Amino acid sequence: HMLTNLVAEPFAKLEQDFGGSIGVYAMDTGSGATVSYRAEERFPLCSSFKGFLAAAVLARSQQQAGLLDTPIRYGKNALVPWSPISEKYLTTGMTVAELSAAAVQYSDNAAANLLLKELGGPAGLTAFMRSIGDTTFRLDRWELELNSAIPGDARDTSSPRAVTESLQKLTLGSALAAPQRQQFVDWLKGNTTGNHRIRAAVPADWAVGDKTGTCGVYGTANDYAVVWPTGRAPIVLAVYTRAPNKDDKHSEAVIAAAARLALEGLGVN
Ligand SMILES: O=c1cc(CP(=O)(O)O)c2ccc(Br)cc2n1/C=C\Cc1ccccc1
Repeated sequence: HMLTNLVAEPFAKLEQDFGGSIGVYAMDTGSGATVSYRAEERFPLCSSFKGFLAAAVLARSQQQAGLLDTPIRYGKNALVPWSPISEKYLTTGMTVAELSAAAVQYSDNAAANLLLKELGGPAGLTAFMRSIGDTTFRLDRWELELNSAIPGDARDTSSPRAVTESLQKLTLGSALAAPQRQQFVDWLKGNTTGNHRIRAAVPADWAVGDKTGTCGVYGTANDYAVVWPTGRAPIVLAVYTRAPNKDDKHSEAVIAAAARLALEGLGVN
């Protein structure tokens, strides 16, 4: 049940047309069948760390009474670019749960930096990932510096396989308690930034939760998702891209096309 050869040639053609590298790992949680293409290479996380950030906050809420309801107040100076929720509550503040929702569902950069600070920074999120058995994931920096996406730089990277493996543990496995797991799933389900990526490859009658990342350089963008096809076990997948030149543009269509190939590889309709 290594079904990559069904789609290995098509993946090569897609990345050749893209002009960069495409990394995919897709897992059929029923059979354990998998599709791998560059699944062990490091790709820049960009915003995609925010989903894991939200899961780490949910993990801490299992042990720390009232953490989700804590009001957080922040100054104008916290409002880095692409903070579309936290800019509307500057004068009021937001709860930890609302920052978590905004980080997942709007990719809110201020909200992400505020939650990172609650966990003790990039090392604290890295420590949470180590605790669920993820030895690949590393966050090194804050928003926006983590977006540099420098070729060969392992800072602020993971692998498609490690991302998929961790996403499965947190959404479908036992890394979170049942209520926290369902909150994590509900946050990803309600994401607004991913309609042109993995969701574009999935029929309307299937449930999907995703988290996007877009670095804005080096044709670097991504998406991961848990897909619930009707009448079959859920699919977990990660689609990451990078390109050699700083000027190179990311492509949402390439991410959708890659997700389509992964689902075709797993034999899902
Ligand atoms: O930090 C982010 C977050 C998003 C949303 P996503 O990651 O979940 O897809 C984003 C989307 C498209 C692009 Br192009 C860059 C993005 N960036 C990085 C830069 C954002 C920015 C905006 C203005 C000026 C400088 C940087």
